[PDB]
Amino acid sequence: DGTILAQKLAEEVPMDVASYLYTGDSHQLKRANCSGRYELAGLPGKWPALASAHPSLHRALDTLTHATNFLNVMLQSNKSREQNLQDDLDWYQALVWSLLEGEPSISRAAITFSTAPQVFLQATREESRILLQDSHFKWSPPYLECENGSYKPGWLVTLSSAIYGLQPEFRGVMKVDINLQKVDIDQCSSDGWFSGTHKCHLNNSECMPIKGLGFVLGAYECICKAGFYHPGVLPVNNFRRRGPDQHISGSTKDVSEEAYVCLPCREGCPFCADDSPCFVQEDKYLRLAIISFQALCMLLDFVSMLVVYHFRKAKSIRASGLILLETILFGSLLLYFPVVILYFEPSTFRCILLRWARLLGFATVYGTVTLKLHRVLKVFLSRTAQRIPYMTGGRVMRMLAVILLVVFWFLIGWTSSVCQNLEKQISLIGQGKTSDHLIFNMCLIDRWDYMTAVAEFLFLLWGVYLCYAVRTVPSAFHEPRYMAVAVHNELIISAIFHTIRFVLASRLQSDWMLMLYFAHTHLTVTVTIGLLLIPKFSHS
Amino acid sequence: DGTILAQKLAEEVPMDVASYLYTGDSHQLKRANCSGRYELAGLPGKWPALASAHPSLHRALDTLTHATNFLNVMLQSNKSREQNLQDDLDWYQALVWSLLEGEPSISRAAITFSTAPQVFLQATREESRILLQDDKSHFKWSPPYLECENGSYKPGWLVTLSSAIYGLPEFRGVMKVDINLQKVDIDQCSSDGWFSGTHKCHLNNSECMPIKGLGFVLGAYECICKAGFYHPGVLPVNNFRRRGPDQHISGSTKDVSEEAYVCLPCREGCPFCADDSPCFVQEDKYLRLAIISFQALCMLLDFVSMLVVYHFRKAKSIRASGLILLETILFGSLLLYFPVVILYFEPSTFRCILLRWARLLGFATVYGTVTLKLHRVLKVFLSRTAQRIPYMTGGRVMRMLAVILLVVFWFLIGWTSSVCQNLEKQISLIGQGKTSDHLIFNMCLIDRWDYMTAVAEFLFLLWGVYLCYAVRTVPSAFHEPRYMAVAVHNELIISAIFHTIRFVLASRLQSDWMLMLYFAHTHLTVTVTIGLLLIPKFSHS
Ligand SMILES: CCCCCCCC/C=C/CCCCCCCC(=O)OC[C@H](COP(=O)(O)OCCN)OC(=O)CCCCCCC/C=C/CCCCCCCC
Ligand SMILES: CC(C)CCC[C@@H](C)[C@@H]1CC[C@H]2[C@@H]3CC=C4C[C@@H](O)CC[C@]4(C)[C@H]3CC[C@@]21C
Ligand SMILES: CC(C)CCC[C@@H](C)[C@H]1CC[C@H]2[C@@H]3CC=C4C[C@@H](O)CC[C@]4(C)[C@H]3CC[C@]12C
Ligand SMILES: CC(C)CCC[C@@H](C)[C@H]1CC[C@H]2[C@@H]3CC=C4C[C@@H](O)CC[C@]4(C)[C@H]3CC[C@]12C
Ligand SMILES: CC(C)CCC[C@@H](C)[C@H]1CC[C@H]2[C@@H]3CC=C4C[C@@H](O)CC[C@]4(C)[C@H]3CC[C@]12C
Ligand SMILES: CC(C)CCC[C@@H](C)[C@H]1CC[C@H]2[C@@H]3CC=C4C[C@@H](O)CC[C@]4(C)[C@H]3CC[C@]12C
Ligand SMILES: CC(C)CCC[C@@H](C)[C@H]1CC[C@H]2[C@@H]3CC=C4C[C@@H](O)CC[C@]4(C)[C@H]3CC[C@]12C
Ligand SMILES: CC(C)CCC[C@@H](C)[C@H]1CC[C@H]2[C@@H]3CC=C4C[C@@H](O)CC[C@]4(C)[C@H]3CC[C@]12C
Ligand SMILES: CC(C)CCC[C@@H](C)[C@H]1CC[C@H]2[C@@H]3CC=C4C[C@@H](O)CC[C@]4(C)[C@H]3CC[C@]12C
Ligand SMILES: CC(C)CCC[C@@H](C)[C@H]1CC[C@H]2[C@@H]3CC=C4C[C@@H](O)CC[C@]4(C)[C@H]3CC[C@]12C
Ligand SMILES: CC(C)CCC[C@@H](C)[C@H]1CC[C@H]2[C@@H]3CC=C4C[C@@H](O)CC[C@]4(C)[C@H]3CC[C@]12C
Ligand SMILES: CC(C)CCC[C@@H](C)[C@H]1CC[C@H]2[C@@H]3CC=C4C[C@@H](O)CC[C@]4(C)[C@H]3CC[C@]12C
Ligand SMILES: CC(C)CCC[C@@H](C)[C@H]1CC[C@H]2[C@@H]3CC=C4C[C@@H](O)CC[C@]4(C)[C@H]3CC[C@]12C
Ligand SMILES: CC(C)CCC[C@@H](C)[C@H]1CC[C@H]2[C@@H]3CC=C4C[C@@H](O)CC[C@]4(C)[C@H]3CC[C@]12C
Ligand SMILES: CC(C)CCC[C@@H](C)[C@H]1CC[C@H]2[C@@H]3CC=C4C[C@@H](O)CC[C@]4(C)[C@H]3CC[C@]12C
Ligand SMILES: CC(C)CCC[C@@H](C)[C@H]1CC[C@H]2[C@@H]3CC=C4C[C@@H](O)CC[C@]4(C)[C@H]3CC[C@]12C
Ligand SMILES: CC(C)CCC[C@@H](C)[C@H]1CC[C@H]2[C@@H]3CC=C4C[C@@H](O)CC[C@]4(C)[C@H]3CC[C@]12C
Ligand SMILES: CC(C)CCC[C@@H](C)[C@H]1CC[C@H]2[C@H]3CC=C4C[C@@H](O)CC[C@]4(C)[C@H]3CC[C@]12C
Ligand SMILES: CC(C)CCC[C@@H](C)[C@H]1CC[C@H]2[C@H]3CC=C4C[C@@H](O)CC[C@]4(C)[C@H]3CC[C@]12C
Repeated sequence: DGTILAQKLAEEVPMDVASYLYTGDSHQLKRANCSGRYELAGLPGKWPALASAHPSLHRALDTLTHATNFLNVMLQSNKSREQNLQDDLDWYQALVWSLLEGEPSISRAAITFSTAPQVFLQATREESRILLQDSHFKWSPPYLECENGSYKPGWLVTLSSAIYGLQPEFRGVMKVDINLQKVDIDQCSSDGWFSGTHKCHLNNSECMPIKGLGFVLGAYECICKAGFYHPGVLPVNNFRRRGPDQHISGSTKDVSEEAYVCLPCREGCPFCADDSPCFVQEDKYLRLAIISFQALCMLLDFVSMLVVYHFRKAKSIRASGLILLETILFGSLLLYFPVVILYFEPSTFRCILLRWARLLGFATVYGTVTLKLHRVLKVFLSRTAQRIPYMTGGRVMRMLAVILLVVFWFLIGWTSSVCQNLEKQISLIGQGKTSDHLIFNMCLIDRWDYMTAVAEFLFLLWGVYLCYAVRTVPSAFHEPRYMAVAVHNELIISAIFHTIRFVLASRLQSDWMLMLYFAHTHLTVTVTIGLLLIPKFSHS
Repeated sequence: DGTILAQKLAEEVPMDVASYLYTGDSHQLKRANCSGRYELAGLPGKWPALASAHPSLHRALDTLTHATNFLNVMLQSNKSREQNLQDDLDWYQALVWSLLEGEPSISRAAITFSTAPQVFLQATREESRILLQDDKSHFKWSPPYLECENGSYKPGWLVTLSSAIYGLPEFRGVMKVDINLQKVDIDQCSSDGWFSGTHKCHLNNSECMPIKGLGFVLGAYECICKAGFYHPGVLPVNNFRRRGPDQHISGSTKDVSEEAYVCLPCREGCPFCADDSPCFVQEDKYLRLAIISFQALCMLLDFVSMLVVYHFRKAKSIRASGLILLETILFGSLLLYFPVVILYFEPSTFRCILLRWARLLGFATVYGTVTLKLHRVLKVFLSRTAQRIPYMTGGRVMRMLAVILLVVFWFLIGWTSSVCQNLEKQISLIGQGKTSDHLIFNMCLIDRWDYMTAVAEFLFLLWGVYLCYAVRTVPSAFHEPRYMAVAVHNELIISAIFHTIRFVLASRLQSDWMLMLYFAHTHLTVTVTIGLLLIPKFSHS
């Protein structure tokens, strides 16, 4: 409301808004009336003595105070004839002369002393003569000399006092014309004189709510109407920075007197450009040819669960067993959620579940392959001695529950110990640095990933020794020959992947960490269920 | 040097020091030729430029200067000679009346007007009657003035602001204005502004600030210096020094009030005040040694028992139990006797980590082969019922413990490397807590993995409990699997009770009550375990 009142008053007084914008103005054109009786004056009503426009105003009021006090003293003096003789009238000239020779900026001052006017006046400071014509420190609005045309003066005020006489009041006043030209024109904020507390072009109405900490003022807000002087305060035009966000500085359009959008240069970073900087564009033509192929090989794996169920009466599946063949086949679905979870975005619950699907999908697929490969050695070796008929799931799914109890215990402890530092430090989401000064959101390794990448390497060495003990064991379907490739293959292309994933942990873009999780799970997982399932229906 | 200057001049101007600290000393003050003539206030400056003595000092000067400028007009006025008429004199009287009424603070103000002295003096503010009795410029200054007469009287200090009149060779006169400062505070006595500007603060600052870091000896008033003028709302904060925990704390020990000294006290290890006791828990060394003198005796007996068992290696009782399998239990139990020797020692960062390497490696060694020995007898009994006999002594049971040991080592290596990686962010190991009496003692904290490595023991001992249940009718000649039955349940119960007591009452137990717990727990489960698997071997053949 305060800003718009000045806008209306600009056209409420013609040919004066140019005088506000340019302090010269009258130097170029001068043909008008005695304009400028009062414009905005004191937007908060009026300032008695406040707003501290320099110390000139206060000291002028003070000198007027203890200069009219002088006449207020020679009021109750007895036997005061006051003949107004030649010497007596020269008494009154001295005070008016002294009223000018103690202040930096001051203009004509006059006294009525109506007993017969006996009005005395003087000219401006340091150059004034004498000319005779023929309450409680009231104030006056800005002014401009009415004489003829407009001239330079610059809205001089007419602060005046009153004189009371004894016998009512004297019908006399004391005029002081303060020169207000070379005076700082407020600061367009921080409530003072004629620019009251907002009084500019949209500090916060356009650029502040969206752009936190706008700082549109600096030292002079929206630099406003002005017109008095150009002091050393350095009017800060378009000082709003506010860092980034929707509203930046405003160096796009709407600049000079008419100044408004200041809304641009906002994309992810404290910069000013298009969406070239950080938050690199995620290619959508490559992320839709992977998740759509990761879910076509996932539903082609759930369909294969029904097929073996329908073929459970065959001579090739009865030997392996229906319960030890779908434990492998169901645990390979948990190995297909390195990519569906890494695709969306890094998060806290979305990065804890990454470790719950890799450690439980490994103890189920490769934790029972080495158990039915351990059976083959122990059955032949001990039946060469004769007895101990071994059994199917119930003595091998009972030895697997122990493996799934040590790994299920670690996950509970690790999850509980990782959702505790969140009150102090969150390491589940980090940031990276590229060559071209670009940053992406990833998951940070917490030194519990180099040790669960050795437990997978030490557990697969037990399946390597068993592949040598069954090297000369006759078999009907050569199954121990396909369970030996699937262990020597998982062992090799999983140590290489972890080494690449650990060394190049911060130099891999988020779009390049799903072309490595997609070439891993399709060279170790898809060739494991392609070796344990294909030589069961055909090629018997 | 500045602080000492006040005490040095205290004797240079006697009878006035009591008038400084006690502004009311004037009324008894009776005689003396006069009173104060001068104070050496030149240490900060000749007189304070931009003085902090209100705006009264800077605004009372305006009344005199703008009256001198009024008088600085007719010095050159034509025909302004006259003969000092009665009307001319009344205007000058009006001048001085205006000067007196221009400021409440301004006292008697006088003008000379030497042509005939024509010197005028009036009474004080708000009550003033006129009285008539018979170079350098630019507003010179004067030192504080004490009215002479007899004694010192109430008004006290009066600054005599003076100027000069240059009439057309000067005028041989001065403008006299006296300002009263009995309502003016003496700066702060520690900023830079009146008699004690950043000085005259005896027995403070360097006394308690370098050793007592962040001394804050001021607060809001350091060393209330002169007084004598007034006691405004500044509220002189004498002895306001706190300094937090420094070698010199506050200073409320001795040498209080005026004569100040001895500000050094209440400092040992803690931000408290009194003696060393409040932040030092009791440490009964006669009890803390009565535990090690007993707990270290059991270690020597355990080690001697190893040689004793080795000597009787051909005994019928030990041949049927396994010499290689019996030494491992003793060695593991020896390794379970280091949660107390490490605890007794004050909690370091190397020692508070080794406390978990000895408990975990000593549990999987003692209660990791009792269960295997109990399992092998069940396997032998089941197999021998119908046709082959398939287990043997150390070598088939001894190398089945290697898997458990490997898992334990893997977990220990994983945890050790993950706890000495957070030290860059948080030690999270050496914490502290109170005993409900604001007496704190350092100890170790819980890493939240200790909660998990206490159900693992509980879940592992359930296998041994089931094995104990399975074997209850097998013929045993030496009752070997009957003594191991009690040794599993006893530990399973007391270890769980001790663990839950330690976890619940974790931050409310003193250091000496933690030793009494770690020592009582290790003698009801560990000493009894080797009291059942060892004693019925040499005796009761
Ligand atoms: C809190 C402290 C308490 C200590 C408790 C720790 C318990 C940890 C281990 C739990 C029990 C694990 C199995 C132990 C039971 C008995 C061992 C055993 O006999 O297995 C030997 C078994 C064959 O036995 P046989 O009698 O010949 O065959 C009979 C078949 N009918 O052979 C093996 O299992 C060899 C084991 C090597 C496997 C590879 C392990 C390599 C290291 C991995 C460490 C990882 C630990 C877990 C971390 C998981 C991280 C996700
Ligand atoms: C999901 C988690 C919490 C529960 C796991 C507990 C149960 C389901 C575990 C996991 C797999 C289970 C086995 C799966 C299949 C069989 C074959 C059946 O002929 C007898 C029971 C038996 C041998 C189960 C015994 C219990 C078992 C070992
Ligand atoms: C992932 C971890 C925690 C648990 C693993 C779950 C496993 C053990 C469960 C999940 C689904 C289960 C299968 C569900 C249905 C059938 C058909 C039935 O005629 C034989 C058992 C069989 C084939 C189950 C075997 C065990 C099984 C594969
Ligand atoms: C793949 C299947 C078998 C996984 C089994 C479900 C697991 C992953 C679920 C069960 C309970 C879950 C947790 C429950 C609560 C929290 C606290 C929250 O502030 C962060 C996530 C976190 C820590 C969850 C992580 C995922 C979680 C551990
Ligand atoms: C995945 C985790 C949480 C489950 C762990 C629990 C497993 C190991 C438990 C639950 C129920 C248990 C079975 C319950 C009953 C019997 C019959 C008896 O002959 C003892 C062994 C046997 C066959 C147990 C073997 C272990 C067992 C399968
Ligand atoms: C297969 C599923 C059902 C079993 C998994 C159960 C485990 C993962 C659950 C059971 C209770 C859970 C805890 C319950 C409460 C809290 C407090 C919270 O501030 C942080 C997570 C934490 C510490 C949870 C961590 C995960 C947790 C330990
Ligand atoms: C061989 C199989 C068991 C895989 C085991 C994983 C090993 C090789 C991994 C786990 C943690 C890895 C290290 C993690 C971080 C760094 C710092 C980097 O500036 C150089 C490589 C180096 C030093 C890695 C080397 C490879 C490493 C030691
Ligand atoms: C890191 C150091 C201390 C451990 C080195 C040996 C560790 C890694 C263990 C883990 C599993 C172990 C293998 C697991 C299984 C067997 C079965 C047995 O038929 C002979 C030993 C053999 C073939 C092991 C030899 C070494 C081995 C790989
Ligand atoms: C391209 C590679 C790196 C991806 C992984 C596939 C590897 C592990 C698989 C795919 C096909 C497999 C081969 C298929 C058939 C045979 C014939 C058999 O008598 C010996 C093993 C051998 C020779 C296999 C070795 C392993 C093998 C080469
Ligand atoms: C798609 C990417 C991940 C590669 C996957 C290739 C897999 C599915 C293919 C490539 C070569 C294939 C093998 C080639 C030869 C034979 C012999 C024949 O008796 C059928 C099974 C077997 C053993 C095949 C199993 C499946 C196999 C391993
Ligand atoms: C791995 C750590 C924590 C514990 C393992 C220590 C065990 C396995 C070692 C330590 C000292 C060893 C004993 C030292 C000396 C002898 C005497 C010899 O005539 C028979 C073997 C026997 C009795 C050893 C058996 C194994 C033993 C008990
Ligand atoms: C020395 C310490 C620090 C390392 C860990 C100790 C382990 C690895 C050692 C200590 C005693 C060793 C056993 C001592 C003797 C035998 C008998 C026979 O069956 C060969 C292996 C076997 C069973 C050893 C296996 C490894 C073993 C268990
Ligand atoms: C064999 C089983 C029990 C565990 C083996 C652990 C030993 C051999 C090795 C394997 C991987 C290794 C870690 C790999 C990477 C790092 C990060 C480096 O900045 C400090 C050392 C540290 C933390 C290594 C410590 C030693 C370590 C844990
Ligand atoms: C039984 C043997 C194999 C285990 C020996 C333990 C060794 C390998 C482990 C235990 C504690 C470990 C240290 C723990 C903490 C740190 C600080 C880290 O900033 C650098 C690595 C460093 C210095 C680790 C180095 C490896 C370390 C010394
Ligand atoms: C309060 C706490 C400490 C009680 C201690 C438990 C004691 C009293 C209990 C727990 C398990 C018990 C044993 C369990 C099984 C057997 C086998 C049986 O054929 C004779 C008794 C015997 C040997 C029991 C003796 C008493 C026993 C040792
Ligand atoms: C019997 C076995 C489980 C012994 C180990 C006890 C573990 C598993 C559990 C059982 C009950 C648990 C306590 C139950 C309640 C509380 C109060 C809470 O404000 C802090 C944790 C604390 C103190 C728990 C700490 C862990 C605790 C002691
Ligand atoms: C010192 C405190 C903790 C008390 C514990 C002392 C232990 C060592 C004592 C208390 C009771 C004792 C048992 C009491 C009776 C017998 C029966 C005897 O035929 C063989 C020894 C045996 C089995 C003792 C072994 C040692 C024993 C367990
Ligand atoms: C990772 C790169 C090198 C490709 C992976 C190829 C590896 C894993 C494959 C290719 C050929 C494979 C076979 C080579 C030799 C034999 C002997 C044969 O009687 C059974 C299969 C077995 C034991 C395979 C082991 C794994 C093997 C070496
Ligand atoms: C940390 C310690 C245990 C490391 C010692 C390394 C070597 C000596 C140990 C560690 C693990 C051990 C075992 C690995 C695998 C098996 C198969 C198991 O059915 C009987 C013991 C046996 C045959 C052990 C052989 C020796 C072994 C490889």
